[PDB]
Amino acid sequence: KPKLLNKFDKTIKAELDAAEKLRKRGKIEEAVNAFKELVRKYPQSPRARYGKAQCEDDLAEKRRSNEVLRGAIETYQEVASLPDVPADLLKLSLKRRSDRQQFLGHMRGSLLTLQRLVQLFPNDTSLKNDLGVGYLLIGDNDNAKKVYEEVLSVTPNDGFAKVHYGFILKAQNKIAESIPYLKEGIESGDPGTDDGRFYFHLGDAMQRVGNKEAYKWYELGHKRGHFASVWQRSLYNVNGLKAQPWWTPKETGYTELVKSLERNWKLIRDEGLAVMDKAKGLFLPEDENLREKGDWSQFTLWQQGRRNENACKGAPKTCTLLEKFPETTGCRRGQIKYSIMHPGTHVWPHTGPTNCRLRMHLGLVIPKEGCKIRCANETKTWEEGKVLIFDDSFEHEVWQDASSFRLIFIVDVWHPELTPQQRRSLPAI
Amino acid sequence: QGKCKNGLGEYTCTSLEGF
Ligand SMILES: O=C(O)CCC(=O)C(=O)O
Ligand SMILES: [Mn+2]
Repeated sequence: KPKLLNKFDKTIKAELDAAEKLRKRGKIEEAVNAFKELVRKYPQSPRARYGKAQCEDDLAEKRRSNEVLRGAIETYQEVASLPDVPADLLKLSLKRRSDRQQFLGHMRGSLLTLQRLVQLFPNDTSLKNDLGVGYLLIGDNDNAKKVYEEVLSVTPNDGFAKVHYGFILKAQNKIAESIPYLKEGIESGDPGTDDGRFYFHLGDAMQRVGNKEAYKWYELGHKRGHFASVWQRSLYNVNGLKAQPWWTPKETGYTELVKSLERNWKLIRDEGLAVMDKAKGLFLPEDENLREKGDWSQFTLWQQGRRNENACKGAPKTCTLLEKFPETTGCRRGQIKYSIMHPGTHVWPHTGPTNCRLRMHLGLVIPKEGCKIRCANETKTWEEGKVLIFDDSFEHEVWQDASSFRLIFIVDVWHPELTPQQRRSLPAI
Repeated sequence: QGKCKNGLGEYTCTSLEGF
């Protein structure tokens, strides 16, 4: 290589190089002071200012300090404000600013930086692709979609843009439309396309349209390290946790929880029925595009290890019962919820996001015929007052063809091989 | 974004908080 020195900076290259050498040697404190003296003496120097920002960035890593990094993020912007900044340096500085803003979770700030980059460099396709990612991270799929349409209108065979456009189409339930974009994008091999999310959704889109090639893409995703197996396709994993579709209570070790659920199942049922009769707006429809058809809703008591206080007013006895079991109430990668499913419902094959939980089902109102659940290659039925346990990071599928409603209680637990230290530190999902 | 409660429908499933 990059051309980082403007006319004046070439005249002080020896000083600039000496400060950078301290930084590259890991003498971060000395490099900070070296670049501070250069910023003091040469306040308009873009290379000195970038050196200051890079040292602050390194110092933030050493101290693991969000606030030190915020300083670096500001100095990266100061580089761009200076006169006569070389194009290579301007781009490097603002790209790192946006990257570090995302690391901090400042997604709206990163978006502003990315918009500025695209305005400054209107012909850099990769910066537009990065702007689309900025929109995806803040949940603005509509503006992300417009960005990738702009990219594809000029570079129709950009593989990054194809896979991301395909991802957006798939999220919008444009299943058939998504498949060629996801497929061609992965096949491009372009940087950023060899990503578990795109294999996951390409295979899933193919399954939904009945294309038997779906599992070839799962096999390839497994070969490329994205999935533990073709059956277990979660993307947020602790490697090596025992992996099996169906579990017994004894295998989980959570036998006291299972006994409480089975001894007290009727109070849990009765509170669910009272909500169905008198507070039915507490049941919220499934909203993750997982149904082919039918009606399926959940009344959630805990999510991400946090009690919903107003929800627990609707099931106070059940919430009191469950408070005794931190293996589920503290499962920050799971939920506790009632789940009602009505006749005419088919839930598409799907997998959950993480291998870090197991999912218990307590039967509450189970029609004698018509309801079943498949996990991997094995299908089972529920029983009233009895717990089933499976690992929902394995592909699973559900049918409801009874002649009345089916009510279960879903209780997620930490995978039993996770240590207390892991259960305290894993990011919530 | 929403949350990945039961699947992998969101672009990312975790919330970033730096260090
Ligand atoms: O049958 C239900 O209500 C839930 C099925 C399911 O997909 C799950 O428990 O993850
Ligand atoms: Mn599920």
